Amino acid sequence: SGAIYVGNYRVVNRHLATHNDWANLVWEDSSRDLLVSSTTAQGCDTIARCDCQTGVYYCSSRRKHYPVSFSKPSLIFVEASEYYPARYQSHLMLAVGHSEPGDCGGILRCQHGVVGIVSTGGNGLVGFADVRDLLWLDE
Ligand SMILES: Cn1nc(C(=O)NCCn2cncn2)c2ccccc21
Ligand SMILES: Cn1nc(C(=O)NCCn2cncn2)c2ccccc21
Ligand SMILES: [Zn+2]
Repeated sequence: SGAIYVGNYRVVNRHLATHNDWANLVWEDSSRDLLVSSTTAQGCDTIARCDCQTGVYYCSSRRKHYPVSFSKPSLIFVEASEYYPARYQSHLMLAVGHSEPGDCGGILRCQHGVVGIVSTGGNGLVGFADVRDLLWLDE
């Protein structure tokens, strides 16, 4: 689990969004596994505006923050899960690292701020849904 709070927005994995998120929907994209909903309170997270390829992510299944190198956002084939059939996921970044399904929502950060959230993984890889291209999250 996990979410990003910036301005009056909440950014979550689309597969983990709640009924309140869908009723208060701002934008979602199934191919990215992202959903953004509106909030009443101001959030404290800052989104990175950069092309960093090194950062640190939170892995709940190890209670640890791991430093990693990751690929730039790309279109990647992802196998089926209980939430989606096998498909191409867009804006996805991969790193070598541990992850399990319930690690989705863990944040990836670089020196500039929040980069993305855990969305895919297995077999020694972890995949993050990028949010840096969503410039409207800051305005
Ligand atoms: C479109 N929609 N989907 C859900 C949902 O819970 N789906 C299972 C989780 N999921 C997997 N992938 C995407 N979501 C939902 C709930 C309330 C209103 C609208 C909704
Ligand atoms: C981090 N992580 N996430 C998943 C997962 O099932 N994600 C559900 C959302 N999803 C995205 N594309 C398809 N389904 C996973 C599985 C095994 C090991 C690690 C994992
Ligand atoms: Zn950066």
